[PDB]
Amino acid sequence: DLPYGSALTSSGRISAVTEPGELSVHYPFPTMDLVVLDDALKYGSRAAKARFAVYIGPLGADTAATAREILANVPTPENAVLLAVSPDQRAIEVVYGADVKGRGIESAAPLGVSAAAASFKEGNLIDGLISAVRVMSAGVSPA
Amino acid sequence: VDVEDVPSAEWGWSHMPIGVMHIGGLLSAAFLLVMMRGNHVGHVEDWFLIGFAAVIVALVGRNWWLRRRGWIR
Amino acid sequence: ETGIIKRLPHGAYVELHQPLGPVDEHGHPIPLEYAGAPLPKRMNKLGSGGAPGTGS
Amino acid sequence: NRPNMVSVGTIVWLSSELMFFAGLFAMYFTARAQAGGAWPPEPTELNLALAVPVTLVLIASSFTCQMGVFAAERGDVFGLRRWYVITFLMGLFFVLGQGYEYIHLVEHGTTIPGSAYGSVFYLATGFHGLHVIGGLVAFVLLLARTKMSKFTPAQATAAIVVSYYWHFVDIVWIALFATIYFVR
Amino acid sequence: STALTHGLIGGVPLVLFAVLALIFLTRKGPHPDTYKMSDPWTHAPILWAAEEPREVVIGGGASGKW
Amino acid sequence: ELEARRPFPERMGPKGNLIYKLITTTDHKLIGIMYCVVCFAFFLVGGLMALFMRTELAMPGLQFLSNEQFNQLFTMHGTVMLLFYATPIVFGFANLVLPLQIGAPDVAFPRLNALSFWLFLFGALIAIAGFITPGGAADFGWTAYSPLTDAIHSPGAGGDLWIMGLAVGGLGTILGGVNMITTVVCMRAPGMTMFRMPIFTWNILVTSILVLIAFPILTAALFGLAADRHLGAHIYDPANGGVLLWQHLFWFFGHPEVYIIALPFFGIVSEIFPVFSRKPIFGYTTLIYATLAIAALSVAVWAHHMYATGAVLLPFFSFMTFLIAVPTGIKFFNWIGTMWKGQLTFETPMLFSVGFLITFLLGGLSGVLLASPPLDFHVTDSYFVIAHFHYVLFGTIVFATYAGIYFWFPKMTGRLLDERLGKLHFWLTFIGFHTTFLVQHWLGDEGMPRRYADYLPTDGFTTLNVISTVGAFILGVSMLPFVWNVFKSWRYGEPVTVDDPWGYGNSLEWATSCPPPRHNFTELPRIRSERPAFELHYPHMVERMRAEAHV
Amino acid sequence: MHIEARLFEILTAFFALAAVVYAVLTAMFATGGVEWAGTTALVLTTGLTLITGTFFRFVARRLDTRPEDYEDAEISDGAGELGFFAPHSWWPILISLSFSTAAVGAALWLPWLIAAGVAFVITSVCGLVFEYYWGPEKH
Ligand code: HEA
Ligand code: HEA
Ligand SMILES: CCCCCCCCCCCCCC(=O)O[C@H](COC(=O)CCCCCCCCCCC)COP(=O)(O)O
Ligand SMILES: CCCCCCCCCCCCC
Ligand SMILES: CCCCCCCCCCCCC
Ligand SMILES: [Ca+2]
Ligand SMILES: [Cu+2]
Ligand SMILES: [Mg+2]
Repeated sequence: DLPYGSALTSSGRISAVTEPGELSVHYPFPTMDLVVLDDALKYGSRAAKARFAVYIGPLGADTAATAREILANVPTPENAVLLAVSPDQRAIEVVYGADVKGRGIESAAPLGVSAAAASFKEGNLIDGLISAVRVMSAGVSPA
Repeated sequence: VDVEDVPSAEWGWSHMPIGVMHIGGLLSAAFLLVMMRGNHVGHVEDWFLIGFAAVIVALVGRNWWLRRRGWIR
Repeated sequence: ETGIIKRLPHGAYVELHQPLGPVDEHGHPIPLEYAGAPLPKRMNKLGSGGAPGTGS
Repeated sequence: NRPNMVSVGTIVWLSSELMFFAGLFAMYFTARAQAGGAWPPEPTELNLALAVPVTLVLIASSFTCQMGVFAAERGDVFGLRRWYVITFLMGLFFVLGQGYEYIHLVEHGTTIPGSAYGSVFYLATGFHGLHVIGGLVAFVLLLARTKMSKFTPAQATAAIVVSYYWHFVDIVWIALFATIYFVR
Repeated sequence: STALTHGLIGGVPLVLFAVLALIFLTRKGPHPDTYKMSDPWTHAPILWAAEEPREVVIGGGASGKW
Repeated sequence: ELEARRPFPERMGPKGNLIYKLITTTDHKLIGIMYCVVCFAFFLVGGLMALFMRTELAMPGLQFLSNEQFNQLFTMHGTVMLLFYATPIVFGFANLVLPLQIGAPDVAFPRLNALSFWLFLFGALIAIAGFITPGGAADFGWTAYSPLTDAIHSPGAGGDLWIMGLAVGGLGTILGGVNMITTVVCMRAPGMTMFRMPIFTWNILVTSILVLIAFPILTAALFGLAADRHLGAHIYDPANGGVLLWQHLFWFFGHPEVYIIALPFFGIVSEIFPVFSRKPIFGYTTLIYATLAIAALSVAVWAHHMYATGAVLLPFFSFMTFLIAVPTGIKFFNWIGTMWKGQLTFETPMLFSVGFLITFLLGGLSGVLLASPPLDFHVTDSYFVIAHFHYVLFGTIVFATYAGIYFWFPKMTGRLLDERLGKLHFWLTFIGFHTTFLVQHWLGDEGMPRRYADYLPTDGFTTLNVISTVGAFILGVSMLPFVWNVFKSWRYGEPVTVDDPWGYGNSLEWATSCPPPRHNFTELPRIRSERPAFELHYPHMVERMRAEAHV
Repeated sequence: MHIEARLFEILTAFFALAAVVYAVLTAMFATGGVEWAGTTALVLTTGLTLITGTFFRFVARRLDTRPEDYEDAEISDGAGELGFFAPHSWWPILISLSFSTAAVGAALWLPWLIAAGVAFVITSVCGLVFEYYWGPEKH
C-alpha cells in the first residue's frame, strides 16, 4: 500500500523518498502566497489564542456535515476554527470548536465567508483564504 | 511583543518601538557622513565612513521594506 | 538534560531528562511555569554526583 | 565488552604529540650533522652528576603513577590521591632539577642565542619541560575533581588517561636523555 | 591597448552572466502551476493548520456558497 | 486520512533562537553548519585577495598595487584559502554527515568538537589581523621559506601574527582529527562493520590520521621559527643548515596536508555518483585500498616540491611520487564504472561531480609532468605550477564542495536549493575557471615565474594575462548566484517532507528525517551492506543486488 | 575491533619500510650522508601508527565481538545506555579566547599578555574539566 520507495520503519515512522529533481510538497500555489497564508494563519491564531485551520477539497453531498468530521483531524479540536472551501462545489463552510463559542466568532463567521467569497469571484483562491483568515482572526478575543 | 517572541514579556521591559531604531539608524549614517568634514587630508578614512553609512542605510531600508510588505513583524 | 544517551531496541537515540516537577501519564513531564528564578541545567548541581567520602 | 572512548581518544592524541617532538628531534640532528667535530662545542660541558639523578626521579615517577592506576581501578580514591601526590612532587622535582641545570649552563656561556647547540638543546628540553609542567597541571586538576564527587568509573577513567600522558612524557625524556647526554 | 583591456575585464563577465542567466532562469521550475477556478480540483485534499497555540463538541458554525 | 500541516515551513526561528546556541552548541550538525558559513566567509575574503592580484597582473606596471602589497596578497590568499577554507571544511562536512553515516547520535567528544571550531575561528582571525598593522600582513608566501621568514628579512609583526595564527588553527585541526578517529572506532551503530561504512566516512578516518602526522610537525616547526624571531635562536640559520631543515619539515607537513583536503572530497563525489546513477559504487573494496595507499604514499613524497634545491635524492622521490598516480587513477576508473551502464539524470549535485572528473584530470596529468625532475627543472616556481595546483585544488575543494553542499543541503535544512540557479552557478564557475587557468599553462612555460607583482611589456605576457583576468572575474560574478541561492532557499526553498530527496541514497543519513532530530535517529534499519538506506527504501532490490554484484 | 588495528599495522609496515629504505638510501647516495630532518620524521611517523596500532591490538584481544563488529548483528543487540555526552557548554569558546590571547602576546612578544593568556587558559580549562563535577552549593 506504501508508495514507491516508501518503507515502514521499526518505530512505525514512514521513510519516503522522491525522485531527484522532484518536489515532496508540490502545492499548486505560488511559494510567496503560501508564506502570506502561513503568516495570516500563524499570527492570526496567535492574536486570537485559537488554532485556525484551512481546508481545500471535496465536501461530499452536504458541506455542513463534512466540515464537522474534518475539524476532528485539526490538533486541539475544541479550540480550533476550520475554514473549508470546495472549488468544485463552490461552497464555503466554517466550523469551530466548543471553546470558540462565546468568544465573538458568531459575528466573524459570516464576515470571513463574505470576504472570502468576494475574492473567490476574481479567480483568487489563496487571496480569498488570506482575506477570510485576517477578518476572522481580527474578530476573536484571546482565550 | 507577546509571550512566544519574548517569553519574559510580562517580567520587564521587552519592547522597543521600531521607529526609534529606524530613525536612529538614519541618524547613525548621517553622523558617519558629516564626519568627513574635518582637517584630515587623507581619503582612506572617508571611504570607510561612506561604506559603513551605506551599509547602515541599506539595513534600515531592507528592514523598513520587509516590515511594510508584511514579511516580518 | 542528563547528557546520557540511550539507544532504544528499535534504534531510537534518546537523551535521559530529569523532570523538575510532576510527570504526566507517561515519561514526559508536565511543563512548569517560569517564576523569575534561575533554573538548574547541570545534573551535578542537583546532587547526582554524590560525595567523594568523609576523610582527609 | 566496551572500548574505553576516553582512553582511545587520549592514546590517539598522544601518538600525534610524538610528531611534535619529531620536529624538535630533526632540528637537533640537523645541527649535529653540521657540527664539524665539536658536539657539544665549547664552552658547553654537560654533566651526568645532575642529569642522571633527575632522570631517575622522572623514571621513578612512572612507577608511582602506575601504582595510582591500580588504586583507581580498585575504587580506592584515597589510594589514588596518595600515589598521585607523590608523583606530582617528584614530577615537580624534575622541573626544579632541569631549571637548576639551566642556570649553570647559562652562567657558563650556553644560551639560546649564544650557540647553535644552545638553541637545539634548550628548545628540545624546554618544550619537554613545558610538557612536564602541563602534566603537573593535569595532576592538580584531576586531584581537585576527586574531592568534588564520588569515585565513579568515569572518574577512574580520567585517572588512567592522565597516567598515559605521564608515561608518554617519561618515555620521551628517556629518548632525549640518551640522545643528548650519551649520543654526542 | 588600455581601453580594450578594461572593457573585456568588465564587459565579458557581465555579458556572459546575462546570456547564461537567460538560458536557465527562463526555464520552468519544478513548482506546479497555480490552480485556477475554472479548472477542476484534481489535487489531493489539503488540510492546513497553524502550530499556535502550542499544545469533540462543536459549538456551531456558518455556511456559504459562491 | 487527513493530516494537519502548515502551508509553508517556518522561515526562521523566533528572536533568540540561535545566538545562545552558537556559543554553547555541542551538536555536530549545528557546528558543521557554522563551519560552512565561516569557511565561505573566508572563501569570499580570500577570493577578493586574488582579484586584486589578478586585476594588477592584467596590464604591465604597478597601476594601483605596490610590490609589498602584492607580496602580502598571495601569502594571505594562499594561507586563507588552503588553511582557513579548505582544511576546516574537511571537518565541516565531517561534523555534518559522519555521525549520521555510522548511525551515531553524536561525536565522541562533543565539547572538544566545539572547541575546535572556536579555536580555528580565532586562530584564522589572528593571521588575517596582520593587514591592519602598518607594516602589513605576511609577504613571504604560504611556504614561508627560510631565512626569508627570519627576523632580519621579515621584521614586521604581520609575519609573527601569521605564525601564531597557524599554531592556534593547527591545534583545532589536531583535536578535530582526534575526535573523528575516536568517533569512527567507538560510535558505530550495531551491524555497521568497518567494511560497511560509506566511502566518505572511510576517507575522513584516513584523513584524520594524516592530520596527526602533518599538523604537529608544522606546529613544532613554527614554534622553532618563532624562537628565531624572538629569542634570536639559530634553528634555521643558513650556516647551521636550517635552510634545508625548514623546507624538509614544512613539506613533510604540506604534501600530507593537500591530501587532507583531497581524500574527503574524493569521498564526497563517491557518495553522489551511486545516488544519481541508480547503481552501487564500483570497486567499493578497491576504493578503500586506494585511499589507504594514497595516505601511505603521501608521507614519503614530500621532497618533490624541492627538485630545484639540488639537495634531495631525486630517484627516490620521483619514483615514489609516480606510485601515487596509480591509486588515484583507480579512483577515476571506479567513478567512471559507477556511471557506466547506469541511469544518469544530471542534477546539480551530479553536475558538479561530473565537472570534478573533467577538471581534476587535467591537473592530475600536470602532476605527473612535474613529478619528473627533468621536466620540473624548467617549470618549477613558474605559472605552470599555479595552473597545475588550481586545477587539482579547484577540482576538489570547490567542485566537490559545491556537489556536497547541493547534495546535503536538503538533509540539514528541510529545503531544496534552486536547480535552475544551481545550473547557472555551475556553468559560470566552470567557464570562468577554465578561461582563467587554461592560459596559465602557456604563461609558465613561456618563462613567467610565480609570485611576480610586475612584468615588462616586452616580456610578451600581456595577452595571456588579460585573458586570465577576464576569466577570474567570471569566477567572481559566479559567486552571486550561489550566495543568492543559499540566502533564498534557506528560508523560501522547496520543503523536503521525505527522508531521501534524491530517492536512491545509500548512506544512513538518508534513512532519517530532513532535518534529522537532535540525536539524528528515531529508528535504525538492519545493516547488511554499504547501502542500508537503499535496502530499506527498496526491499525488492535486495535479491537483485546480491545476485548481480559480480560481473 | 580487529579491522581497526589492522589498518594501523598496514600503515606501520609501510612507514617502517620507507624509513629504513630511505635512511639507507641517503647514507650512501644523498650528498652529505643521512638526511636527518627528513629521516627523523619518517622514523617517528611509524611510532604514531605503532602506538595507536599496539593499543588497538591489546584492546581487541580483551573485548569480545561488539555489535558493530558483528557481520550479521541486530539493531536491538545494541540497546542500552551509551554513555555521557555533554548537552551544552560555553567553556570551549572561552578556552579558544584564552589560547588566542596568549598567541597574540607571543606574536607581539608581550610578556604581560603571555602570562595573562596562560592564566586564562588554565582558568578556562579548569571550568571545562570541572563543569560536570561541581557539587551543589553548601551555603
Ligand atoms: C583552495 C585553494 C585555492 C582556491 C579556491 C583559490 C582561488 C583562486 N586563486 Fe589562488 N592560490 C592558492 C589556492 C587557492 N586559490 C595557493 C595555495 C596559492 C599560492 C600562494 C602562494 O603563492 O604563496 C594561490 C595563489 C594564486 C595565484 C598565483 C600567485 C602568484 O601570482 O604568484 C593566482 C593567480 O592569479 C591565484 C588566483 C586565484 C583565482 C583567480 C581564484 C578564484 O578561485 C577566486 C575567485 C573567487 C572569488 C570568491 C572572487 C571573490 C568574489 C567576491 C564577490 C568578493 C567579494 C567578497 C567580499 C565582499 C567579502 N591564486
Ligand atoms: C588537492 C590538492 C593536490 C593534489 C590532489 C595534488 C596531486 C599531485 N601533485 Fe601536487 N601540488 C599541490 C596540490 C595537489 N597536488 C599544491 C597546492 C602545490 C604547490 C603548492 C605550493 O608550492 O605553493 C602542488 C605542487 C606539486 C609539485 C611540486 C612542483 C613544484 O613545486 O615545482 C609536484 C611535484 O611532483 C606535484 C605533483 C603531484 C602529483 C604527481 C599528483 C598526483 O596525486 C595526481 C595524480 C592524478 C592522476 C595521475 C590522475 C588520475 C590518473 C589517471 C587517470 C591514469 C593516468 C595515468 C598516467 C598518466 C600514467 N604537485
Ligand atoms: C596548587 C596545589 C599544590 C599542592 C601540591 C599537591 C597537589 C594536590 C592538590 C590538591 C588540590 C585540592 C583542591 C580541591 O580539590 O578543591 C576543589 C576546588 O578547587 C579547585 O578547583 C582548585 C583548582 C586549582 C587550579 C590551579 C592549578 C595550578 C597548577 C599549578 C601546577 C604547577 C574542590 O572544591 P569543592 O570540594 O567542590 O569545594
Ligand atoms: C571555457 C574554456 C576557455 C578557454 C580559453 C582559452 C583561450 C586561449 C586564447 C589564446 C590566444 C593566443 C593569442
Ligand atoms: C596539461 C597541459 C595543459 C595545456 C594547456 C594549454 C592551453 C592553450 C594555450 C594557448 C596559448 C597560445 C599562445
Ligand atoms: Ca599592473
Ligand atoms: Cu606535492
Ligand atoms: Mg620552490
